[PDB]
Amino acid sequence: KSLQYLGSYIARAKKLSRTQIIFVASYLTSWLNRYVIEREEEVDQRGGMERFKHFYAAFQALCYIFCFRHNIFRDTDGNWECELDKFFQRMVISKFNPLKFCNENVMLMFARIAQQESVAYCFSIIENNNNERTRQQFIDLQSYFPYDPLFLKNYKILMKEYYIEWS
Amino acid sequence: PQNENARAEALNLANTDSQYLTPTSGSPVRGLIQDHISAGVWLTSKDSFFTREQYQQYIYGCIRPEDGHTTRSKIVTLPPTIFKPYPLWTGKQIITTVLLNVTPPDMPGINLISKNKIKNEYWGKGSLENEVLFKDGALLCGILDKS
Amino acid sequence: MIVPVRCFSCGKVVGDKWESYLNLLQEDELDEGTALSRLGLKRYCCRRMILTHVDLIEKFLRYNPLEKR
Amino acid sequence: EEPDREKIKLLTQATSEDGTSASFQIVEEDHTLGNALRYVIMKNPDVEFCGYSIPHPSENLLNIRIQTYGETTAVDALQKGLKDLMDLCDVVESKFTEKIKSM
Amino acid sequence: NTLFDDIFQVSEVDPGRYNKVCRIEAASTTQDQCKLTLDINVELFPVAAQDSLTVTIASSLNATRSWRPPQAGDRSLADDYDYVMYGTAYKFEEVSKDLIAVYYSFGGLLMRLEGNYRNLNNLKQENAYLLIRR
Amino acid sequence: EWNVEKFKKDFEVNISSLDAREANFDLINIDTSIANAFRRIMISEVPSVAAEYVYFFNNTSVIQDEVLAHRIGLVPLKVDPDMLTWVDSNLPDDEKFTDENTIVLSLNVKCTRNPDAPSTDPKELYNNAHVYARDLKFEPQGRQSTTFADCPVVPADPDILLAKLRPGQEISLKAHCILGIGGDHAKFSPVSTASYRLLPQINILQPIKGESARRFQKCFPPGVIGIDEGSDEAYVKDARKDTVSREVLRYEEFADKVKLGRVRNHFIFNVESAGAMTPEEIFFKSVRILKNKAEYLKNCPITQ
Ligand SMILES: [Zn+2]
Repeated sequence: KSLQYLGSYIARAKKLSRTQIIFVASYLTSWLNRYVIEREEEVDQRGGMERFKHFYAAFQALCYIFCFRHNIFRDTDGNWECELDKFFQRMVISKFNPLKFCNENVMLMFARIAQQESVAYCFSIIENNNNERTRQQFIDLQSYFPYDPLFLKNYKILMKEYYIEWS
Repeated sequence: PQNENARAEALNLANTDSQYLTPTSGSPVRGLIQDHISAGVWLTSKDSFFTREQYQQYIYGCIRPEDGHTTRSKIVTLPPTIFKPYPLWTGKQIITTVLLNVTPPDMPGINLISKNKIKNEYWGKGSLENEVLFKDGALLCGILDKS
Repeated sequence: MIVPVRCFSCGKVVGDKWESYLNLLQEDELDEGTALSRLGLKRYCCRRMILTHVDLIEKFLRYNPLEKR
Repeated sequence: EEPDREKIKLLTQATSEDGTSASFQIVEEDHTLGNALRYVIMKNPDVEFCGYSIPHPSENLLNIRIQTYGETTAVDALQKGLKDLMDLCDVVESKFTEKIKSM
Repeated sequence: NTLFDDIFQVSEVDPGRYNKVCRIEAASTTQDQCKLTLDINVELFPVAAQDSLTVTIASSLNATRSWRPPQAGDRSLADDYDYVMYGTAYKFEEVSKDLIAVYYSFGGLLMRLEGNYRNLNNLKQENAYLLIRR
Repeated sequence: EWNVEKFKKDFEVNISSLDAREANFDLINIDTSIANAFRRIMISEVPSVAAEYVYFFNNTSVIQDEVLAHRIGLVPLKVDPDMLTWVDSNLPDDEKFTDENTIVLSLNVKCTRNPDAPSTDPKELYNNAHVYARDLKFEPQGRQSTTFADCPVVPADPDILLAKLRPGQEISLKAHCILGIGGDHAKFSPVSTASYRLLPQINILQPIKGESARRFQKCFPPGVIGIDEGSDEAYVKDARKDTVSREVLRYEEFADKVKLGRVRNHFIFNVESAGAMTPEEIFFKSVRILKNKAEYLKNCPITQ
């Protein structure tokens, strides 16, 4: 929940610096510089992906930034901060198949964004999940977002600026 | 019962499985009683010739990995006892299968010599269906009874 | 009490063939082996029911308090 | 728009990773289609194991278990059987309509 | 491969309280100190008295992992011989010298050979077939 | 491999005797688990109309409340299904029974003292003494009149006695038809008995010519064995005519000359009917319930 709480703090807060959002990706993506060495080797051991519900918890939140923060990290020279259009290519085409263990709605939005700006081309592997596929604790927390657009119309007077709108 | 010092006792001390032998003279008190005992001398009889589709069905009807009875996490079958005309299984080979599949794989098979209450002459010319002989976890000879 | 409506085993309708059954006995002097048979009862589950039926409703109807005497 | 996702309920704790040994638990069933499907699954030569079970006859339960040899998951052998349980009723009706109309 | 091969001569076909299984008894024509005491499913394979068997015990067909029922196009050692079982030898015994008399349990169908040179090539392997031609 | 289009070349149907209450038809070369499943539907899963709900207004008679409530429910009401829809009884009475699920019946019978002259019969001594079940009157509720102009509700067996009444007693109740199936209650059975039996096969072993042929008739039902002489010593005319008696396996002279046993692939389905529907169409309400019991598995998401 805290890796889900952290994911929606960053993409729903307006007064944080653009060098402070890379500070998340200085450690959250660096957390994926640690799973790539250590625990990419238990999958060939006879075991499913039910043990890695901690791992796909935070991996949702990094794609939850990517579904929102897209027009922030341009430069003039046509690059991205630590190759943003190359990091989500590597950790999806691995031998973990995150397309099934991420939600469809969060992959409906990971696909249209990675088609316009040419980030990922996992579309034919999104299509390859009908012949590839207890359970309730992995669908709700891939849909519970702690900073939802609030039903209360009155408290948003105090939070018109410090809470981000859709776009 | 109402707390956890007692729920462990009802699972470890005074449960049914530890009360298999009587504490009087060590005789057993569990066991099938009327239906299956006289039923079992028909499946273990020599004329039991199951076909292919029945053989898994009598196995799967008593063994379910879904409810979690097995140890191997997959129901394994044996080769039939007739090959060339029409492949038929045998009921002694069913008791061979249900000893294969609820017993742990780390230990090897069973070996047992035992008698019956059926005297040998009831089956014809002096055949040996009184001597119930288990070897390597198989019902190789003998019919299963109250004994 | 009265004739049962369906047979207790098969599921064929029985109750319309009880007062239509005594009119093969009080009149034609038939035996039950033809009297049950001429109606249509031909399974013995539904042929030990019209034969056997006690019909004690008549001994109840003599006890009516909704009538003078 | 409504899926009834409670009929073909696939238990997973007795399921192979590759899907060649699947595990169901079918409600609104008993020996009705339990043995009508078990006959038709076992005609598929790829199927290695198919029994249907009932844990307790009181409620509606039908644990069936397909296991295959290779190159076909057990759910892909289920849906051949339910395709060949329907096509039987194509045969039976047009060989029983063709005899009522033939007298 | 083949462990044993002979031709026997049926004398007794005991019906004996069964509807399908008859305890056959026979002895050979080639050798004389060798016999048979075999249960066969006489429903599938009718055996009367005064006949000629061919009791050939093989060790496999011509390691394979899984027994699967036959596909269309293979070739087996069981192709030519009309009735094939499977069983283990569960007891070895010798009556005297060159009168060694083995046992078997062909699935719950007891067999008893007896002889002198079969000590060479009948181990108590858990995979040992049985075959009959003609 | 077993093709299902080889199954069509090994599936024949011999309809023997087709009547509007029973049909006796054959199923050649089908399985004891497919042909059971047809028989498994025709008792239970076929829909048939009866009455669960008996609203008494007035009844003072001898046959009490729940008993005559019971015996109305056992009446096969000649109501064709697919002209009602299914109730949805998860909500209370205000919209539970509609004008489209429920057919509504009423009973009004009053018995009086009829003066008549002579041991005296009860039909002439009283006016309306015996509550026959042709006294059930269809109340057309709602719009059940623009389309019931050729299918009015009549009970299928009208002469069912329901109660016997004495003067003073009356029965006033209101009955509600419910569309049901024969797993819940027996009273929704669409059949008398839809059972099959299986074709026996009698094999002579030794030729039984002469005196062994003439005494061989009396072991069997008659229209089965045909014996003439030494030539035409015996044969079987039709074993379908022969129920399984096994009288011949009492005789010691014949206990080794013959073989009795079924042909395992010739199902003689003889489906009768209670009266609600024809047997030769409730069998079509089992060749199309099976076909629509597979689509509820097939076109359905395999959960988890
Ligand atoms: Zn009956």
